Amino acid sequence: VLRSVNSREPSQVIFCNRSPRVVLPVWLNFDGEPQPYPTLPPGTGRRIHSYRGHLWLFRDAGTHDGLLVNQTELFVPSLNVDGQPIFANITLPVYTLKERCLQVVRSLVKPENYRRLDIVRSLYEDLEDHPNVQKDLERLTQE
Amino acid sequence: MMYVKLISSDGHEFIVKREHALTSGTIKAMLSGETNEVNFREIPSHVLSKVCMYFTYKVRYTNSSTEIPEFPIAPEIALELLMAANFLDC
Amino acid sequence: MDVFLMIRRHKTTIFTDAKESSTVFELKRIVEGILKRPPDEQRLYKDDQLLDDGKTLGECGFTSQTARPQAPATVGLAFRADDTFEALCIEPFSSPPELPDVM
Ligand SMILES: COCCOc1cc(-c2scnc2C)ccc1CNC(=O)[C@@H]1C[C@@H](O)CN1C(=O)[C@@H](c1cc(C)no1)C(C)C
Repeated sequence: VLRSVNSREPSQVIFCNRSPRVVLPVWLNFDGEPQPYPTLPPGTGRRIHSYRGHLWLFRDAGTHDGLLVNQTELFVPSLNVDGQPIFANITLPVYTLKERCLQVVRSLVKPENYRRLDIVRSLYEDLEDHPNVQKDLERLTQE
Repeated sequence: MMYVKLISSDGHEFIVKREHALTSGTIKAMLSGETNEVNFREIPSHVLSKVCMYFTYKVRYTNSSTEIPEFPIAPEIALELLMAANFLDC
Repeated sequence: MDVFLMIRRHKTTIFTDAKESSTVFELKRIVEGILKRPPDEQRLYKDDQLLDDGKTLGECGFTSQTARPQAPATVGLAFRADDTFEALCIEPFSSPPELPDVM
């Protein structure tokens, strides 16, 4: 279900990183396969060439934490009105406190030492279940 | 404007907007089970103060188009804050 | 422009927001609605400095850039106990434990 439409209609976009993370843009190809594109440092923007009907998602390039684009999960380039490029505003979501805590703990502890933390077994498994694109694509497919 | 009191394990009393506290489903169940006071025997004030800052941050930046800043978490409180967040479902 | 605050006295911390253009007296009316003490029985502070009722929060140093939702600015509160005001006292939060070796 989640794949780019082969419209062959150019759509010029500005990927605008309004987050403190290094952003990894991901294009869902014609077979639904996630294709990584060059990263964007925090606070930077790039004018990119895409097509109408194409599917994009944005992640933190280092940890694969999910990011929002125009307040939602997926970005679909649309029709350029009067030659104006479409802004793809990439922002941090309002993560849950739990997800934000899991991010901070993952950034301080090597994956080998998650088992040495004095926490309940369910939290060790939550730490090990690192954010991933395939898992989110399956979540978004079921929905 | 309705407010609720969240009391830490060390006796600090945090008065937050009722709408903000209701971010936690666990808190909502403890309020709709004094009458608008919840005691947290396991959550110290260095953790409970940060949970209240999270509620403010969440209510302010949810569905907002003004660039969202990172929610800061000092490494020293990350483990207990993770446990509190897991219990509170927030 | 909204400013995000922690009004603190002893072991009480009120989390609230206010306009940067709103005054110290208007903030005392907010405290009155919560702690049930009139503005004439309250003293508000920014650090050890007593704040004037007619001053806006912005004039007192509470700016949106320094009083954020995720990191609110602290306003000290002292109540009038019979004839005299008590000394400004804010009980500190608990100390976090030592960071584990794995962190
Ligand atoms: C042009 O030189 C190589 C760089 O190409 C690019 C780099 C970036 C990024 S993303 C972050 N930083 C940068 C610079 C973004 C885009 C591009 C080039 N632009 C692209 O690669 C676009 C993006 C996506 O819509 C698929 N695509 C295609 O061209 C695909 C295509 C062709 C037709 C017809 N229909 O689909 C092709 C890969 C099969």
